[PDB]
This record gives sequence, structure tokens and C-alpha cells, in this order.
Amino acid sequence: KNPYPVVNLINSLFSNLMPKVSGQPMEGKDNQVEEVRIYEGSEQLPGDPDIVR
Amino acid sequence: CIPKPGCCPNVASVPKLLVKGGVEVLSVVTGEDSITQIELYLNPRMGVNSPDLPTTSNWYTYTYDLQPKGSSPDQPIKENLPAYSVARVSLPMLNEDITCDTLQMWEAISVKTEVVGISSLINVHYWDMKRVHDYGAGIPVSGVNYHMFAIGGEPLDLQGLVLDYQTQYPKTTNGGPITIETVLGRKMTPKNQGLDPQAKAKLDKDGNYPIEVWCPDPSKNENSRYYGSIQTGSQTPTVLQFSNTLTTVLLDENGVGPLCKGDGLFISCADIVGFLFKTSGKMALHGLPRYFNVTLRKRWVKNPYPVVNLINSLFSNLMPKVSGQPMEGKDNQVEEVRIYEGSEQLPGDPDIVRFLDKF
Amino acid sequence: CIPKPGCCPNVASVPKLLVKGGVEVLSVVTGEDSIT
Amino acid sequence: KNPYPVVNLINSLFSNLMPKVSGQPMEGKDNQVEEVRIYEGSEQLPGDPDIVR
Amino acid sequence: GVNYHMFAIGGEPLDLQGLVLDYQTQYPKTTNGGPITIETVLGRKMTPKNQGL
Ligand SMILES: [Ca+2]
Repeated sequence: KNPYPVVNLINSLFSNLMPKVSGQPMEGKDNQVEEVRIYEGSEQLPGDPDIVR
Repeated sequence: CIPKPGCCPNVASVPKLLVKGGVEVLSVVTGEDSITQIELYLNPRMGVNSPDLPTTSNWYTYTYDLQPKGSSPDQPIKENLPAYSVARVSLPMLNEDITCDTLQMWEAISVKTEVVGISSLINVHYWDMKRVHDYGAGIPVSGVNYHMFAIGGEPLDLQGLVLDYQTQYPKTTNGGPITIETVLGRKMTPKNQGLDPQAKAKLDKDGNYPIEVWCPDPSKNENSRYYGSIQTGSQTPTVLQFSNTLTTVLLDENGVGPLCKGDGLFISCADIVGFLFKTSGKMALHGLPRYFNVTLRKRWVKNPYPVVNLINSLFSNLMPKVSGQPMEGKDNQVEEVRIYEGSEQLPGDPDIVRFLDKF
Repeated sequence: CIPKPGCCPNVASVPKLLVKGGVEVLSVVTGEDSIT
Repeated sequence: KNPYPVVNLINSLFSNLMPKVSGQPMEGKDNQVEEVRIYEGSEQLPGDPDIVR
Repeated sequence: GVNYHMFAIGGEPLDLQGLVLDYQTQYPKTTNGGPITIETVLGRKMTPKNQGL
């Protein structure tokens, strides 16, 4: 059974083939990213709006 | 409504065109039943291969003065080596059906061709033409002819053969033309005066594969169709005909034309018209371009190659390669290979010999 | 048409051999149950 | 089972029914056969006449 | 005298491990041909760790 599904290889291939992009660091030790939130569905309003999950 | 088919007169039905223009319109997406049609030309690359250079473009579509050296060996000038012409036409992508494992490829079904500029040959008044006799007119362009063209979906495969292997063709420099010892890597042997299966090379570039050295390899030109002609004489007359009614069909005995791999149409041609007898006695060849009216259509084919195995070849860890002992080719270190499938009644001799003359 | 089973003797069922040769042979297309 | 055809055997023994010729080589190291193709049956059209394996 | 016999069958190139009887030895350098030694793989002179695993 193909262990590596083709779709993941396709993107993983052209990305290396496509011209690279040397921007400001956005991943790794010196990432320039502060918060990243992810929502899904609706819940009753929690008290603390600064909640972290 | 108001068509009135009985009252309205009858008008014949013909295929309608959706667009007409340059290459730019080739990017128009079409249906499956669409039929494109390309009209293009190819100027003759015959040693003097560009009018743009200012120094010596006065001899475009010509060669320098040909003459025998007179002392072994021969060191010919690049501008005395007529070469084949070639071009690739990038065709747009097509649909595919992975579930059914089929896809579309461009098929060339018919080609209309013609040699442009034939009428230009009646010019007997050139200020340096050798008179046929005193107080007379010049000697019209005549002599050797080499006509050839090819239509295919992959570059034309070639075979090399020369008239003398002693000949020292120009070196492998990038601007220089490709010769026999270029592809081999060694000075060519007298075997090359005859057929040599080692002297093969595809027609990659333009104006770099000389005619007097290369000829279409009939064995592997199987996904393309080529036609040729020749006449060899000192002052042999040149006979050519042309019209727009002559159409050439490219289909094979199975009913398919050349399939454009990589969505690319490959066209090759070469037409030597004759010599140009100069007053000084010197001689030089001349050529003319060709017209090409290719009719293309869409055909469905089965993808013969497994996708996953094919794409994995690009990954290093999935396709490992080594510099092992010779296990393929002239020095293969394999003695026998047997394939077993299904069962049969027991044969007597286990070492079955199929050829009759062997034992 | 078929030969008389009683009039004709039976033999063993050895695996069928399709081809025997050099390296140029591996190109042969074979079924899903073939052995090399 | 007899693997070898009886008639073809005795045909080898006669110079008339098995003529030989000392011609250019068509076998061995210096053979002069560029390619051989063997067709049997029928399939759907492949997308490449220059099939590689 | 001395005998050493091994064979390996696999769908991948055989994975090897480096171990030398003496790291003091200086094997010939790899110059477009010639043996490949631990020095060639690591890029450093062999440390006495290499006498072990
Ligand atoms: Ca062939």
C-alpha cells in the first residue's frame, strides 16, 4: 500500500522546485509570530476572555 | 418560433473555427472534438545561419566557397557544412482521468507542406554568375539537391555516416557543429564510412547537425514520420513542384499519427536547392525554407507508466543508486534469467533450447 | 476435441517456463503471479 | 512431454532442408540486428511508442 | 589463513558501520577515486572513539 500519499509528495516536490522565498524569519528559534488561535464550533461564553487552551 | 426550415434554403455544413491568429490563441481551452491547425515555416540553416550578424550576413541561405583541399586530411569550414533545421512548438496541457487511468495527447494526423521561394531561382542575372558561354547569361541555380522533412512528437533520431573518416571536422566547441567523434568521444574509425550502430544521436539543436554526416536512423524513428529525396550531379537541373492541394497523411497502419510527448510538436526539414556558379569559378550551395500546415487533434491514451513509481524516482532515499559492477550491457555479469508463470505438463529437457542450429 | 483420458497417460505439473535468456529478457511483461 | 518437435530435428540433418550461409553476423557480440519487437494480442493504446521499463 | 565471507541481499544499499583496529593509521585520501574511510565520511581525523563503536 503506498505509505506516502501522492498529494503530500506533489506539494513537497514543487515547493523545492519553485523559487525559494527568503523573507523575515517566521518559523524556528527567532520566529516573528506572537499568538496563533484556532476556533471550531460555538460554546457558551466563558468568563475569562484571556483564557488559554 | 420562426426558423421556417422548409421555407429557408439549404446551406451546407462545415466545421466552424473558434479563433484565428498567432501563437497567442493556442492558449484557448477547447473541447474534445476540437481540431487545431498550425501554419509555420523554417528558414534554412546552411552554414551562414543568421542575417543579424553584420560582418558576413551577405551570404544567408548560402555556404562559403566549396572546393577540395588537395592534401590530406580535410579541414572543412563550419560555413561549408549545411545542417538540418528544427523547431519545437509548445502545445497547451489537456485533460486527464486518473480513475480510468487515461489522458489526452496531441495527435498529428495530416501535414501540408511546400517550399517557399522556388520562383526566386530564375534569376539568371547576378553580378557574379559564371556565364554559360561568352556574351551569354549566367548558369541558373542547379546541381545537387537534398530535400527532407519530418513531423513527430519527439526529436528526430539520427544516424551518422560519412564519406571519409579521415575528415577532421571542426572541434566540439559550443558554437561548432556536432560530428561523429563529438558523440563518441574518440576519433572515428573507418567503420563509420559504413553503418555504425554506435554513431547515433537525437537531433537536439539547430544548424549544428551537418547533413553530410547525419541521416535519419530508420530503426528508432518510430514515433515520427519523415520523407526525403536527393540528386547528385555537377550541373544537374533542379525540378520542383508546389501547390496547396497536396496534403500528406501521417497516420500509421494502426491509425495513429505521431504523439506529442511533453505537449511538444517537433518539426525538422532541410532543402538544398543547388549551386551558385561564380565568375571566379567558385561554387556554393543554396537552400530555401519550407511551409508547414499541420493538422492536430486530441486522442485518448492509457498512461503506460505507474505514477507513484515514477514520482518516487525523484526522491533520493526512495530511489538509491550505486556504482556497482557491470550488470547491464556489453559487460553484464548475468548468466541466465528465467521467468516462471503458471504450471504445465512436465517437459523432458529442463534446459530447453529454442534455436535449432545451436545444438 | 480432447484426447482420451484412459488411452493417454498422465504426467506431473511442474511450474511453466515462459522464457530463458540474458538480461534483455526482464523486459517481458508478466502476470501478477509470475516468478523471476 | 516431448519438448522438441520431431520434424524440425530431422530437418536440421539435411543441408537441403536447413541451408546455411557464411554471411554477415546476426548473432553474438557483433550482431547486426538493431531491435526486435514481438506483438501478440491487443491492448488499449499506450501513450508512448518508445516504451521504457 | 585468514578468511572473511559475507553476502547481503536487499532492496536498499547495504548500511555499514565504521570500526578500525587502530585510529593512528592514515588511510589514503579520497581523490576522485580511491578508498573511502571514516575520515572521508566525518571530515575529521579519526578519534580513538572509532576503535569502539
Ligand atoms: Ca525500432
